[PDB]
Amino acid sequence: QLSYDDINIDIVRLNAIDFKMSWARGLKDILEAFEKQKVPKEVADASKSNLLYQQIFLHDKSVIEKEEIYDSNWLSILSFPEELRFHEYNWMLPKRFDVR
Amino acid sequence: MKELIYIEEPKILFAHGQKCTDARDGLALFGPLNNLYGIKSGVIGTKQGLKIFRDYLDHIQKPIYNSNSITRPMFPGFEAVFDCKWESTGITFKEVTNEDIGKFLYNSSTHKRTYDLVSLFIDKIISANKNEDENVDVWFVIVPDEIYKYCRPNSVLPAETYNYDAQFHDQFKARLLKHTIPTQIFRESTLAWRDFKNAFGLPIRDFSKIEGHLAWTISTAAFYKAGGKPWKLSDVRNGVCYLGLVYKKVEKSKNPRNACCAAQMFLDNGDGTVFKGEVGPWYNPKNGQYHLEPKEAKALLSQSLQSYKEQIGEYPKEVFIHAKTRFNHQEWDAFLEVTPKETNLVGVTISKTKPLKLYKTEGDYTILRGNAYVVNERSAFLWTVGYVPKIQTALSMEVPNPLFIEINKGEADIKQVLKDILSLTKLNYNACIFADGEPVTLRFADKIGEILTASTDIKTPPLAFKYYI
DNA sequence: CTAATAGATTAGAGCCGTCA
RNA sequence: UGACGGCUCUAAUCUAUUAGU
Ligand SMILES: [Mg+2]
Repeated sequence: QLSYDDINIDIVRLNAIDFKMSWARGLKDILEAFEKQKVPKEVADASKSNLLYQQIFLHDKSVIEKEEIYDSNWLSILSFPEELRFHEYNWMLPKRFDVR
Repeated sequence: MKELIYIEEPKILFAHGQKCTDARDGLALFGPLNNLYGIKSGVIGTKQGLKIFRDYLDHIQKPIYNSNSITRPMFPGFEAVFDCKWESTGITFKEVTNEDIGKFLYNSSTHKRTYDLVSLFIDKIISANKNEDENVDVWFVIVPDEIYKYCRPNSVLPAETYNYDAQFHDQFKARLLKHTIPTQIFRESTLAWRDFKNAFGLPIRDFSKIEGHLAWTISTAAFYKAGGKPWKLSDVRNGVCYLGLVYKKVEKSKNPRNACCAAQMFLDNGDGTVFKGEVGPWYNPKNGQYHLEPKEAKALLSQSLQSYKEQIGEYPKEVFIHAKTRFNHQEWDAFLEVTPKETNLVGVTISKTKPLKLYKTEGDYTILRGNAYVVNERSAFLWTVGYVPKIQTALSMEVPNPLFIEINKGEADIKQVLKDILSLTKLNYNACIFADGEPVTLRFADKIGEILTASTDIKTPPLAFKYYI
């Protein structure tokens, strides 16, 4: 709700990490900045702190715009005969001939 | 060289007003929505059932991990997630001697023994409910494996009570509807899979790598059955009502007598997703016909419209009727005759008997999820099952088969239809999964129709899902 | 109405896998 | 009946034709 002007003058010129749209990508940025600036992290819990660190940086995964081509199991019929015909065998074939 | 279009994930909302995409991650980062205080439990069964249930409750108070933490996010413990107390202190055992259970399950008539077992259990549960000052929220029924195995219609043993089912679950859930006790049926082999093994020294149900998933789903179901709201939708718009419609055969009856049920989902103007069944079983006396008569069609539509109006005060701007069947003309005319002027009725058919399989050319992984092939202005294919790039895997094992969606009646946009259908797959409170393969408006209606079909002594059944699922 | 030929269209039940 | 997905096996019911009506 507060704009750029209303920010405290002592902090507006500093780089700011954004939590406006979520608290998770903000935490991702926090961990990036801390590991870049060499903050003394003392990992005391093993196989837990690493897993929680990994849970962020992967919650925001999405798709990339790359062209993809797929096959299928549909075969398109190409050609058809030009005439469907109804021949007239008026009592000229057996009544129980089993045409099939 | 046809073209595919991709649809983004809908996102689901949690505490603190935080939106995520996976339910598991959003329960372990911000927790559930509503604030309970703790779950008091009731247990009915044998001594071993109480032992197993106590063991499992004590086990799930600590964090549980899986083998792969990307595909299946960890379980950090019950209270660390759900912000409530559920331990082996608010239990109220009701011992059932194994003598009666063993004695009943030898009568060689499946209906008789099913009736006897259900009566034996529900008498104790109802007596506990009515005549005692103890307050118990979810009644957990621990059932031995042999009871579950021998409670099928096609089961073998190695008139008054024939108007029922041959299944323990359906009869048990139906016969307790008029008293409204939220119950949860567990099997012995489910809560303690270590003991129940085969002639190889190994468990029949191997949960070694998926213990966290079992804990997640059990805890989520317990949280939901005890007045808990774990999450809700994010961008389902106002003025729209979503309806399900499923047909169920009543089987054991003189007439074929097909029955029909429904579900209802909408926004309540308080940002809450109202989601409940709207069912009084409507019957079609004709065999093999899956269409309502005009009278029952009018009755159902009137009931849904009246429920929406009494909930909010204004009739819906748009109404969507989802189903697996195709309407005829008389049914839809009956629908239209009792419809207001400022309301749009759109019917959609979701089918799965249409073979169209797409294969990636090079890799060993299947197609992305949100891909959809639009056929016409009233017909398309949607892939609700496929590769999710966030969990580094897919929702199936073999090559999936997409849903076929057609706008059967009305005027609407197919893209919005597929978007709403994809958003309607993030509501399976019976599970804790990334998403569903079919919309939830068509699965809970199925459960209600299967529950309230085994019994014919039921009138004005409730609407809340907590007494069916 | 019942007996066959099909195409198209719905339900009900049972079995197996889930890992790396 | 802690979930979900993929298969297989079974009855039905319509529509068009023909003979028993
Ligand atoms: Mg359940």
